[PDB]
Amino acid sequence: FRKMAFPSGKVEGCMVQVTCGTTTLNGLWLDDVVYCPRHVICTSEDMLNPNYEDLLIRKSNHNFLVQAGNVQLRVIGHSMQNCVLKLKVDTANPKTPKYKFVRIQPGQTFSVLACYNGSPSGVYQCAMRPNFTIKGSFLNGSCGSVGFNIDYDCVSFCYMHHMELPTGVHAGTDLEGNFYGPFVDRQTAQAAGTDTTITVNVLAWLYAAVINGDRWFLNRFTTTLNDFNLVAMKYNYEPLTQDHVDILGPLSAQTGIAVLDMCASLKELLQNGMNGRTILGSALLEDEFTPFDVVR
Amino acid sequence: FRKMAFPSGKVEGCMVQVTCGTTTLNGLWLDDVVYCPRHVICTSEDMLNPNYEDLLIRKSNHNFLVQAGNVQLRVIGHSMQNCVLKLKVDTANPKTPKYKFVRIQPGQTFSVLACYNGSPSGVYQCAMRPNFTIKGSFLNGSCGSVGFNIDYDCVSFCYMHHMELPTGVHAGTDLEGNFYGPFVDRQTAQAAGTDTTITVNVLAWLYAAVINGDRWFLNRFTTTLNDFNLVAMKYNYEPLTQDHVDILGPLSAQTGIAVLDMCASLKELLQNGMNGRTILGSALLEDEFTPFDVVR
Ligand SMILES: COc1cccc2[nH]c(C(=O)N[C@@H](CC(C)C)C(=O)N[C@@H](C[C@@H]3CCNC3=O)C(=O)COP(=O)(O)O)cc12
Repeated sequence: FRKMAFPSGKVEGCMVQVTCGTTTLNGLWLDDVVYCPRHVICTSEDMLNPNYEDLLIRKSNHNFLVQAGNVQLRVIGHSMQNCVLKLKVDTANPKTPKYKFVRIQPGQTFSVLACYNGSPSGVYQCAMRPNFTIKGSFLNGSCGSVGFNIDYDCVSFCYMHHMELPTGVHAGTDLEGNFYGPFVDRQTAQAAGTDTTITVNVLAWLYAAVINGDRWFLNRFTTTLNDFNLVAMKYNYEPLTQDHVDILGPLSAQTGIAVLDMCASLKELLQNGMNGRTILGSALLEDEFTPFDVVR
Repeated sequence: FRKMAFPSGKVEGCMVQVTCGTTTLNGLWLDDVVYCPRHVICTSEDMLNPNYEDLLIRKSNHNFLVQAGNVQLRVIGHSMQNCVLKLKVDTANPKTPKYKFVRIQPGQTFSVLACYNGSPSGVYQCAMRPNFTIKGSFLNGSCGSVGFNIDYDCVSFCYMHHMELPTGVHAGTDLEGNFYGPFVDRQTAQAAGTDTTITVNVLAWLYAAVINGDRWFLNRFTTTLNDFNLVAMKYNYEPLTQDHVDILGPLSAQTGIAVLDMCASLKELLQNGMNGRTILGSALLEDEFTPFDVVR
């Protein structure tokens, strides 16, 4: 069982480079608009406590340079929406896929196309953590890289990268410029809340282990949603809801293991440990596969 | 630190569907040739003891249905090269990237674009194991899916998927149709030899931990090369050769840690485990990043 990313071709054709002064980062070119982090309009100085409204009002179109490969795109208008800059350009991107902008919830997964200087470098799969950060791999120059899901030819864009927190995790916005998590686009140290484990995803991953012939952690027992949530709190696991249980029904139907029976399995792994044994080749309980991810 | 795949768009534009009789799998359309596994020509029986020369001479060009999306491609010739069938078609692929064919060695990494009926489904990064298998995720119609690296916009095709082994691992060929390892495109009692850890990759990843600000696993010991190998082989680690030591030279000079000093650390890590810690994001010693992967 491998973590898989979506094929990135539809998004690769949308990545451009945006430069404002000496600040450069990635942008998303869809039809005749380029989307990118508003903090591109900042110098290192403004970055400590910028006034974005003021910094933008004194910019004109000629302050933005947009490069799609070896072609300059002429900016003919500019606008801000929340923390995202919108540069209207000369030309419609002829490679624009069918797409929509969506906001995801913690525990959901998506693919990230990591880009540098407007050039796609790699793709990886990740999950939005309960504390709204991303455990990603982003270096300097990665801002404006996007996250996405694909459903039958339609790209659902859900994330644009803005910043790295001191603990090495990552923070960003949706494509309408709304931050995930209690973070602001400023050059300051900001700490994420204590992260927790995505319980419904661990259960999904145990179903995939059963589906793949690993059965040793199964037992005869059941637990209650109430008493599982008690052990959940103790080990910093997200509380399990009746909504989660209904989501795992298709895997409970497919394998004959009721969710609270699987919770009994998970309760014992949390206390007793793995006995040194292994599940899907993992020493830790994996929590970045959703139920949907497993059934596919 | 994430295991990143290469952006897959340049390969997505080459994936097609090949049907001969009742068997369908994936093909790779480059210029005016479609490459696919030769067992596309096998019927239900066939697979136990196929005589590919005799099965192929009975075929006409029109027995091969090739579909690139909704477009049917006209086959105008065919031949067999080792274990891959090469279908000459009417039309050069307009989306053909710069490419080459390479044969890789155990320990090398690459990306796989998993495909079903010629449509890309997911992309993941992996390594050729020392026993010449792949720990992949391949469902029923994934034969003909390919593995690749991308360097300076040139796609190096190194792997084509042919078989699944009873352990759940995968076997295939280079793009000249020669199998990796001792396997055959025949449904016999073949299993992979015992698998081992790629030692030079573990050491690269430890050097990557030092560069990302981790030093907790270092110690004050060194080791001779032979003593290191005598110990590591007791944990099913591949022997470390003088070539592997030379290869880690640049990472040694950068971090200031001599290669045999890192070997002493690895000996201690194998003896002790992690003691509830993680090195990058793993409670496991990771062996699917190369010295080349780490430098970037
Ligand atoms: C006091 O300050 C701090 C203290 C402690 C931790 C801190 N972290 C950040 C931060 O993350 N700052 C944003 C910019 C602000 C305006 C939101 C940033 O730097 N984002 C990067 C990607 C980053 C770079 C490395 N890995 C990434 O993910 C871009 O891509 C654009 O910047 P570049 O033009 O590439 O340098 C500031 C800070």
